[PDB]
Order: sequence, then structure tokens, then C-alpha cells
Amino acid sequence: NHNAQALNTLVKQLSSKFGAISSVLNDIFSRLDPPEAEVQIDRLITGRL
Amino acid sequence: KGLTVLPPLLTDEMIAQYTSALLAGTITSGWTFGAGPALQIPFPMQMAY
Amino acid sequence: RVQPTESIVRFPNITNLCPFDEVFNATRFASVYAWNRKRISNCVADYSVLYNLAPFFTFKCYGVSPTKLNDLCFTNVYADSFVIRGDEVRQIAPGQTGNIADYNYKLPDDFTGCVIAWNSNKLDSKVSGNYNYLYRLFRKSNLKPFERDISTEIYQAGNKPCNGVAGFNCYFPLRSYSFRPTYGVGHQPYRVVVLSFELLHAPATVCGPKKSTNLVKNKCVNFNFNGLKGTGVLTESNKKFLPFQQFGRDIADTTDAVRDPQTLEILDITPCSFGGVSVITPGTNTSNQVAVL
Amino acid sequence: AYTNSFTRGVYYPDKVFRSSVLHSTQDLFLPFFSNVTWFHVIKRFDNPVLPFNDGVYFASIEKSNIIRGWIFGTTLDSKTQSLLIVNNATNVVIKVCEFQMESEFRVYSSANNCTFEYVSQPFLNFKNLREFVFKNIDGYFKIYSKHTPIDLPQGFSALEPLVDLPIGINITRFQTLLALHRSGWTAGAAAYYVGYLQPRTFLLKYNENGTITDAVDCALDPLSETKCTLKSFTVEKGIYQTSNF
Ligand SMILES: *[C@@H]1O[C@H](CO)[C@@H](O)[C@H](O)[C@H]1NC(C)=O
Ligand SMILES: *[C@@H]1O[C@H](CO)[C@@H](O)[C@H](O)[C@H]1NC(C)=O
Ligand SMILES: *[C@@H]1O[C@H](CO)[C@@H](O)[C@H](O)[C@H]1NC(C)=O
Ligand SMILES: *[C@@H]1O[C@H](CO)[C@@H](O)[C@H](O)[C@H]1NC(C)=O
Ligand SMILES: *[C@@H]1O[C@H](CO)[C@@H](O)[C@H](O)[C@H]1NC(C)=O
Ligand SMILES: *[C@@H]1O[C@H](CO)[C@@H](O)[C@H](O)[C@H]1NC(C)=O
Ligand SMILES: *[C@@H]1O[C@H](CO)[C@@H](O)[C@H](O)[C@H]1NC(C)=O
Repeated sequence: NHNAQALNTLVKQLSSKFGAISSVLNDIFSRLDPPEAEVQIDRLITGRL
Repeated sequence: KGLTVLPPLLTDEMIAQYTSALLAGTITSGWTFGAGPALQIPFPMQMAY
Repeated sequence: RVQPTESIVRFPNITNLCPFDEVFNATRFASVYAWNRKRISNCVADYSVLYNLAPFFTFKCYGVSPTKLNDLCFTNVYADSFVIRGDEVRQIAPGQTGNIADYNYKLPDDFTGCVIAWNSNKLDSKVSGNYNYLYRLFRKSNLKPFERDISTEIYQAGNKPCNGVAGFNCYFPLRSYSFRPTYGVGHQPYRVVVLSFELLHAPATVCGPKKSTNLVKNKCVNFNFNGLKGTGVLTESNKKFLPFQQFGRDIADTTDAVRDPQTLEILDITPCSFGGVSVITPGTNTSNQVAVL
Repeated sequence: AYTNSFTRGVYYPDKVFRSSVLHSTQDLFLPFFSNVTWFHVIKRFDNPVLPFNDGVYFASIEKSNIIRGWIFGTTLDSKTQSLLIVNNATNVVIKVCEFQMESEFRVYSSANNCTFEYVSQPFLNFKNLREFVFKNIDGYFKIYSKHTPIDLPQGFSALEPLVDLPIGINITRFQTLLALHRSGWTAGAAAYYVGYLQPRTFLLKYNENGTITDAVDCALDPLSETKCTLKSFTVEKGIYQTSNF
């Protein structure tokens, strides 16, 4: 059960925005220009890491 | 999501064979198998010891 | 990882387009002074037909490219239909001064729209001649942009009271417009329709038709079903969605099935195959042979 | 008059299909066991202007379809555009305009301008229960409806989406439309219930077919909060930390 809980938590954490506009990398890239996109992506990368 | 479960090296059947070996030795050889080569003993005498 | 072989875009069958064809092909066009107004909303607009037809020679678009007109999305499209002579067709442009422009139809300098004009000598001209069309010739002040004046009050050009009688110094504002087949091309009647494109806070109701591509199944392909963008392998799915339901998600919240818009069949989406690569090697000193798992 | 909502008013939040799973959703929902204003029309006639607020849940227990339509507008006058929904046997007409068998329809004297128009197949002992949820979010007006053969019944039903319309108008008030029948006018017994949606978090149980079969309101009671925390309808014996007061 503990192993399943940890794996589920990790997958659910993928959905979390972490303060970014969106949790979908492609959506962020299309909606924003490259500098703004980089800052939002960095927030997502930091949270996932 | 990049999360993978790696199969155990020892299959359940192989573990069962190891367990069967331990049971066979204990029933027939008593405690000798642990301390050395298996030595035959009647199970009632082993219990008496 | 297995990279996607192809890209497929699926969108719903094009329907509900507004009657641009009907307004363009309308048997009778209103006089320039009383220009008609058409409201376009909740429709998909395809401009390919207008461009393809030979008669619509003039397609001057200001503030937006006509080619990308389908790509761009506009909340409301307004179509105004009037017939004017070839000489004064130029006057219907942003920041253009003319008798038609000043007293009949006015375009603001900051106007985002395409003006379409086609010569229609046969339809608007008769051997007897057509006097149905009229243009305003006398007005006290220049019309404000997109303002329609239909007043028939006798113009006053003299100190003496007009009295409602068109005597000397009192002239009817509307002047009959004369069209004949023999008349020169400049005098010849041109049917003109201008499309105005605007964006509003309310969600856009008019947008260009969505392109579609043939379905690919059992292969790893990029997919764009109804605006859902992903890379996956598509397979027929036993699971049956409810009628309203469009796409499905698993416990992990990842999309697992999608219903095709054109054909209502639920298709499972499976991630393209990926795995770790492990090299099984005897010691390099012993040998350089390797096995890969 | 007031009535108990019980478990009624659950609607499908999104088009996503979920099978054999329990999902927590934060959305505008009718609170469970909320108090709902009840209007009875028979001599009694009730047709008041009621504030839309965030959202409205309308349930009508009716025989012979005396209930006809709804009017939604900020001011309900020609000055501001008002959404109009009306129903006749042939079809249902949805119109957005500036508004100031029976052959008599007197909804509006005149319409100054119409931004939008729509037509569709008709939405509609008391043997019929009609449940309608009305919400305006991001300039889209959403109607969710469920019709069940039959106070409000104590049972669970999920309201499927009927239509989504890009009205793009501001709605602050709504008034029901009722039909008067001349044998001057005699009206059969009619019951219509109005409830107001509130932001709430609900745990939705989905069957294999994807229909919602049961729901839990996390804020209704402590046990419900425990179920919300554990994401399970069944709670085993023990002490569970749910929230901080
Ligand atoms: C006009 O008529 C032609 C006839 O071939 C047709 O192809 C076209 O779709 C019609 N409409 C427009 C706007 O060109
Ligand atoms: C869309 O058009 C195709 C024909 O190209 C037809 O077979 C299909 O049933 C249509 N789907 C809808 C939803 O109208
Ligand atoms: C509903 O409100 C009325 C007062 O208007 C009150 O008497 C009644 O007890 C309330 N019902 C519930 C279930 O809260
Ligand atoms: C229902 O209303 C529409 C719109 O007013 C009308 O076209 C239709 O004939 C009506 N059906 C009736 C009166 O049965
Ligand atoms: C709505 O009607 C009024 C009255 O005719 C008119 O003045 C107004 O411009 C119209 N509004 C729109 C947005 O067309
Ligand atoms: C709608 O109008 C009311 C006033 O009647 C106003 O208080 C409210 O902010 C408006 N809402 C929107 C979304 O404009
Ligand atoms: C789901 O539908 C199937 C028929 O496709 C039926 O056998 C089953 O009982 C249904 N289950 C529920 C919970 O409605």
C-alpha cells in the first residue's frame, strides 16, 4: 500500500501547477512568448524535481 | 509516466523451492543442516532433543 | 522512445455557416445611402468561395490579411451591401474622401475589414436603364463612421425657408442614379460588400472552418481531437461513453480514451512505447561484446 | 414556503468520462439538505422575480406542462438585453433580445434588437419531475436537465448537460413563465422549486458506465468531511484528522 500511495502521489503531483499558468508544457509554450514561457516552465520543473 | 516496476530476480516459485529445501532439511535432518552437512534423524528423536 | 510517425487533426463536420453566399448573390442590392446591415454570429465563415469566383475581382482587405482570414477568429462579422459606380469604388476605403464616402457610407481610418467589389453591369443595367438606385448628394455635415442617414427632408441651400417645397435653393437630397449597358466602365454599376471584423468580450461566435485529416489507428501518431493535443497510439475501445461525454480519463487523470468528432466511436489512447535500455556486458578487459536489454 | 433539497441537484461538471472511480470536484453545487423556496400555483398564483445570484436550480413537479419557460435578465426591461427561453409543443425557442394547444403567447410586446437566437427540440396525479440547473460562467449560459417519472423526492439523480449557449450577457434576476388556460383562466395545480447554488466541494461516485451514482458534500457534516479526506464512501473505525478549525 505504501508503494502504491507514493506512486499515485507522484503521478498526481504531475497535474499540480506549482504557481505556473498551466500544468501542460505545450499550452504554456503556445500561450506565452519564449522569455515568459521559460520562467513559467522553470516553476514547473522545480516543483516536479 | 516514466515510473516502472522492475521484476524481482528470484521468482516466487524459486523462493518456494528454497523454502521447501529448508523444510525438508529441518524435518529430516533436524538442526544439523544449519550447522553443517545434513544428518538424518528420526523426527520423534529430533523432537526429544 | 518511439517517435510519432504522423500527425492527424480531427474536428467536427463543418456546419451552420452563415449565409455569406446568399448576401453575395442577393438578387437586389440596396441603394448606397440606405446601406443594409447584416449580423453574422454563431457561424463558421469560409472565404475560399468568394476568392475562387471570377466575378469578385476586387478583394481589398485593410488591417488583416485575407489569406489568414479563416485562421483568425472574430466575435462578430458585419456585412453591408450597396451598389456604387466604378469611379467612386475607391472612395469606400479607410481615410478616403469622396461624395459617396462623405454623404453615404463612411469608413473609419482604424477599420479592420475587407471590402469586396464586383462589377455587375448585366444585373443592375437595363436597356431602358435602372433608376431604382439612389445616392445622397446634399448633406449639411459629413457622416460619422458607420452612420446611416435616410432623411428625405428637402435640403435648404438658401436663407429663405425651404417650406418643404423643392424650389430654387431647395433640392431633394437623394439623386437618381442612372445605369445603362452602353455606359462606360467607370459609370457602370459595381456591387460592393464590405465585411467588418470585430472582437468582443463575449466569446467569439464566428470563426473559420476547422481542417480535418484521415484517422490513423494502431500507429503512434500525434493527435488533435477537438482541441485535445497528445501523442499516442489509437485503438478501438470496448468502453461506451455517455452521449454528452467526449473524452475519458483514468485514475491518474491521464486521458485514456477519446471519441472521434466526425464519427462517434470511442478510441483508446495508449502511450507510445518507452523503456529503459540496459547494456549487459562482460568486463571490458575480458571482451567488448555486449548485449542490450 | 420552504422545502428540503435532500440529495438532489447534482450535475455532471465536465464532459470527461470516469469509470469505477471517485472524484473530488470543486464547483457551484446545490448544498445537500439545503432549504429551498417552494411556490404553489393553482386560488394561488406565484410568479415573483427572484435573484439569479451565482446560479439557480429549478425543479418543477407538473402535470399537463403548465410551466412553460424562464426569463433571465439583469433588469428585465428593454434598456438591457434579457435572455428568453420559451417552450411550445413543436420546439423550444431561446432568444436574446431587448424585451420590455394555446394560440396566445404574450411574453414580450416588442424586441428592439436581437444578438442571438436558437431553436431545438422541446426540453419538456403528478407523473413528471423536471430538474433544471442554470449557470452563467465566462459568458456561457449552461442548462443541465433531468426528467424523472414520479415535496421533492428523496432520491439521487445526475443532471446531464442539455445545451451551452454563448449569450454573453449579465444576468442578475430571473422570472418564471407560466401558462393560463381558459375553459377567465383556470390553472391546474403546479409546483416549482427554486434553489441557489453555492461554491462547494463534492466527492462524486462514477459507475462503470460513467453515470454518477452517489455524491458526498464535504462541508455538510463531519462524517462527510472524513469521507472527503479519505476519498471513500465507506469509513473504517478509527480517529481521522480532517481539517483545522
Ligand atoms: C456563387 O455561385 C457559384 C456558382 O458556381 C458557387 O460556386 C459559389 O459557391 C456561390 N457563392 C459564392 C459566395 O461564390
Ligand atoms: C460527418 O460526415 C460524415 C461523412 O463525411 C458522416 O459519415 C458522419 O456521420 C457525420 N457525422 C456527424 C456527427 O454529422
Ligand atoms: C427553511 O426556512 C424556514 C424559514 O423561512 C424555516 O422555518 C425552516 O425550518 C427552514 N428549513 C430548513 C430545512 O432549514
Ligand atoms: C413554436 O414557436 C416557434 C417560434 O415562435 C414557431 O415558429 C412555431 O410555429 C411554434 N409552434 C407552435 C405554435 O406550435
Ligand atoms: C438595440 O436597439 C436600439 C433601439 O433601436 C438601438 O438604438 C441600438 O443601437 C441597438 N443595439 C445594438 C447593439 O444593435
Ligand atoms: C451585472 O450587473 C450588476 C448590476 O445589476 C453588477 O453589480 C455586476 O457586477 C454585473 N456583473 C458583470 C459580470 O458585469
Ligand atoms: C451499465 O450498463 C450495462 C449495459 O451496457 C448494464 O449491464 C449494467 O448493469 C450498467 N451498470 C450500471 C451501474 O448502471
